[PDB]
Amino acid sequence: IVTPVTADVAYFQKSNSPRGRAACVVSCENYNQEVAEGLIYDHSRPDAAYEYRSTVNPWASQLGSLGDIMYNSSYRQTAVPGLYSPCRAFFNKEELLRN
Amino acid sequence: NLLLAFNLQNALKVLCHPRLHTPAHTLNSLNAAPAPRDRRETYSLQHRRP
Amino acid sequence: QLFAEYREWHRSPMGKYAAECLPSLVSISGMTAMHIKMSPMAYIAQAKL
Amino acid sequence: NHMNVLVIVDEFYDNKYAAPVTDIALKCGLPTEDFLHPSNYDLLRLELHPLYDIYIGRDAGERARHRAVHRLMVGNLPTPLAPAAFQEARGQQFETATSLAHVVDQAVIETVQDTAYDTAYPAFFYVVEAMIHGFEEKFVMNVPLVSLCINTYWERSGRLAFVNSFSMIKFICRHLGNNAISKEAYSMYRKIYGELIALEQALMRLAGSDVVGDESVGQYVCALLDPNLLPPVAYTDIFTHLLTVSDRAPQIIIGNEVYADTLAAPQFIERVGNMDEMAAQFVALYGYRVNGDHDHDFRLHLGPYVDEGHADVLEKIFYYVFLPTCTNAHMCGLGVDFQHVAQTLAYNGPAFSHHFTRDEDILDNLENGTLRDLLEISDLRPTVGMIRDLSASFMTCPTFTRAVRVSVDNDVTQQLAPNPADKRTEQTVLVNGLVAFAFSERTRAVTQCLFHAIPFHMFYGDPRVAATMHQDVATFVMRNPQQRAVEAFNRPEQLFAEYREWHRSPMGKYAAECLPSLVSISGMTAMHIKMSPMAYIAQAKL
Amino acid sequence: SLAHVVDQAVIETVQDTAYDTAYPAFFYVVEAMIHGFEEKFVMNVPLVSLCINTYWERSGRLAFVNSFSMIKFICRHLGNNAISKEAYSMYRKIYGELIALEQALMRLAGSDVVGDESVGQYVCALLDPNLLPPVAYTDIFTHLLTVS
Amino acid sequence: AVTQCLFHAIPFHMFYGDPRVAATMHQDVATFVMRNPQQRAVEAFNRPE
Amino acid sequence: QQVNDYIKAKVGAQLCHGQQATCEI
Amino acid sequence: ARRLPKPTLQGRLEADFPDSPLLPKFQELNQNNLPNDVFREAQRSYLVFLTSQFCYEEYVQRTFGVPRRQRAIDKRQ
Amino acid sequence: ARRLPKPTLQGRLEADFPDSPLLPKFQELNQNNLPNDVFREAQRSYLVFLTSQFCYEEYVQRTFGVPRRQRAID
Repeated sequence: IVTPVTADVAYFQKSNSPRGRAACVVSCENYNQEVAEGLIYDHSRPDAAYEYRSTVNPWASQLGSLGDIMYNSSYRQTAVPGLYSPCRAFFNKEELLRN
Repeated sequence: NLLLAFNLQNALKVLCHPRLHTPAHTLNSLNAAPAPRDRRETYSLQHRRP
Repeated sequence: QLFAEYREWHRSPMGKYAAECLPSLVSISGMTAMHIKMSPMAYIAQAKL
Repeated sequence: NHMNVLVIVDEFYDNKYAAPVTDIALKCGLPTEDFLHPSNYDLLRLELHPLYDIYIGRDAGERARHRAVHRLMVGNLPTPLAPAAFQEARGQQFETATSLAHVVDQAVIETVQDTAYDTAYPAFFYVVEAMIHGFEEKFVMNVPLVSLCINTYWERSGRLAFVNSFSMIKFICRHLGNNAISKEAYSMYRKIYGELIALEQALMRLAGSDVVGDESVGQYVCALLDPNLLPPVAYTDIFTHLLTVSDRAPQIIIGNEVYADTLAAPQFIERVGNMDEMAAQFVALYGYRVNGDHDHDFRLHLGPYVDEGHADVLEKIFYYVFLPTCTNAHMCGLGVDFQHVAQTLAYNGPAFSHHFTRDEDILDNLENGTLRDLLEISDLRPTVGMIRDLSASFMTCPTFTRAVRVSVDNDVTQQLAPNPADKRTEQTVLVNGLVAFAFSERTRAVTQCLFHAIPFHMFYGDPRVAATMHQDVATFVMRNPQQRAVEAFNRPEQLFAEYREWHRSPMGKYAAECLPSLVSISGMTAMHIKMSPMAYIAQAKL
Repeated sequence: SLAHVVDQAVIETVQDTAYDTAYPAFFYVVEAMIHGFEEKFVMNVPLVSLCINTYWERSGRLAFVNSFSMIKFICRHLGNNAISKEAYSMYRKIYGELIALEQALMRLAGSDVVGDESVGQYVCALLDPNLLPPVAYTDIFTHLLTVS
Repeated sequence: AVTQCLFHAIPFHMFYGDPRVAATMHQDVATFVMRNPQQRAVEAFNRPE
Repeated sequence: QQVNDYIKAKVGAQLCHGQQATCEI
Repeated sequence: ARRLPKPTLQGRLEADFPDSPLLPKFQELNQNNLPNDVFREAQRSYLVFLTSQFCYEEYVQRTFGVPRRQRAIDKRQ
Repeated sequence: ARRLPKPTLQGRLEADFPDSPLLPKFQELNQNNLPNDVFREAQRSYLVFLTSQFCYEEYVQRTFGVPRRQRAID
């Protein structure tokens, strides 16, 4: 997952999500999609942990972002080439919104 | 167990606010004081026009 | 007729820093840290830098 | 529609009320902690791709779709996501990897920086440099004159002349090894010229011994060995050579008369040179020069492309990492009226009559003209013969200066855009112009009738230089003071496009804010490296 | 990232010019005669060049540093070998240091506009054009009156 | 330019086959390294066999 | 008004976790 | 749509140096069509062209073999 | 209200340098109503004014035509 060089080491020592905003979609309200998409993708509000910033990196947590393109735009069907992608667990918007 | 940073930009929601930049409540708190200061200098308070 | 200190820009502590400091580069760079307003816009500009 | 650059820069800057800053400049201004704050979401939402710089224009009824142009180098990364200290550390890692030999020291960098902020730089050096405009034969018409110039400016200051342009550097380091200057000036000149060879060695060892096809990976790894990047000032017909040696497709915008082929060359470029077809062409070229159709005449005239041994990579390294770092991007290209600088010197008393002998001083004979005060503020004492042979080059210098907009597609690995208009990377190149350092009002009052300012490139569009050079931009930056950062100056759209340029605002910022040293030059060289696949290959090598 | 183009010993020389009891008042006389006019400066070029030369030979100090406008005028006109070279380089150190401070103050709060006017006149005092120089020789007042 | 009539370049040995100086002496190898910028290295420069 | 909403834009003027502690200056 | 202004370049120095042989080739100039000042600018430009032409001829007379052997055998004997 | 003291500036050099052509312009101010000392200081002020005028026109007649083409050709 490509990130900029100013991503701090203090993030990468704690058991975080690999993208910027920790998508705690359990912490949003039940059966609601707009506030969960606001928590995940809307970067005008700060995230759940580090309220002094929006995201630890902008190239993974944004909606049109680079890692979002290379991992989320693929959808894990059955009859694909089917190499196991670990970042599909943390980038699939259907799987994020399932919580 | 995170390591958060309270920089100066997080304090701007409280600091740079017009309640923190008016002297009117201080002057109301000072003019209502029963015992004001007794020195009361008058050297350079105002400029008199020549 | 010339200098009313409570109406003037540069009060006593700035002149004290002027007479008190030693003439060097760090004194000049410290002097331009003293020509910063305590305005909300300057608080924004100082939280930026 | 009309290729007169003076009315372009005059009517772009005349009483412009609002000075719109762009997204790239607002991106590179603030530092890394204010960037990821939610208060700058309007800039954060337009950064999704590290290589592509996404923007959005005005809604003309078609939803105003987002267009993504490519950041061709590493140097155009957003500076809150790539700070200048990171680029210095990356340049030091590259310097350790390729093991380049620094043949310039701190002191020559401090000397060219002392020339750079010299408001007392005499404009007569720019006068003779305009009279040469990149010709070897013109440089050897006037060897004792330029030698007198270099010696007088080296004794009167700690400063060296003619370091504002590459052609002077190469011509002195080649020609003037005959002790007609001081030894220290020649040593400094060849230190510059050998530093350029050392940087060419560093780039050739950055990616060598790999051939992707017919050609090597040298054009696929960096901006400096890539022939699609051009020098900012052009004195020869490098556009015709560009149209040949480019495997990809270049198109040369010359006043709405674009041509991409060498078959249309003789109706666009008038090949001049070597003093001898001009020896019959004199009266005809002068008669063409006295007709005022040149603002709507769409033809260029240049010297022939000399076959340099390095394929104009020295000029590229010079104007792209050397001068914007030691000068801290404090240059501006000037447009010069070649008839006027000839009308100063030739239409003059002792320079006209041949009663006045060759080897005698002129200053007690100079009448009250502009060139009189020019030589007085230049404190320079020429003889009659050197200024006569100086004036002897009027019959080959161009009518004015011009400006072309060289467009070229990005790469074969940077061509993946869906929109075919954004597969192109344009670049303005100042044909037959001149790049200057800085002026005072004493100089500018003399060369008001001679030179005119051009906010030309990201490195050569400094408002500090134009402000002491031009009047409309001076009252413009008085009415809007925040333009004085070189990344935030609003340049004319006919001569600059900040979303189409090679070097965007981050390289201008890194040029301005770096401190002049060898480490800064090694860092700036590590900005002129592509974000290409072959560049990732050659970077994983070293 | 200010680049201190001026040197430590330049500060020492101008401080030693401030402390000199034998700083001549004839420099104050010719300053009072010119009072910041460029036409009066080009009238009296050889006189002030003689001043700079004699004050650079009889001491290490530099003259006319009591006023901004003489620094501006020496940086403008007197760079044509009529004064000593190193004193002119120190004058250009002063003039370039003022340029470097102006550059640094603009890089403090720039590319951020509140309206017609930038934020620069509100974040410091010295980019506010309402604050005025202590000494004045030209009509800055009607200029202030227009731009305020 | 003055010594087209007196000298000629011989890239014969490993330490004495640098194309950086050969291109300043022989016009043809200058066009050769202009066609091939990767050949400016002394270690891979195609010497006469 | 322009300086007033400029400041209100440069600051967070007009939550998902834990009912965060209200800091004070 | 415009140019730079003209420098001072005062007077008509062709009447101030009437000895120069540039005045025969300059002397065929005409003012049937142009106004007075633009004709003066045309005269200035033609004096510049003629002076640069004469100076280039003096230049190429010097560069094209200044050292001779006939002057050598004169200065020998 | 209050002025500066005068400098010394001793002597009446107008009566010691009688051949200056400024004195036919200097001699016009007279002593009808005013006493001696104020007439002396007015004569000093008019003399420095007239001398400044003469060296000013001398400066401009220097800087207007200090080169000439006529001496250059002949």
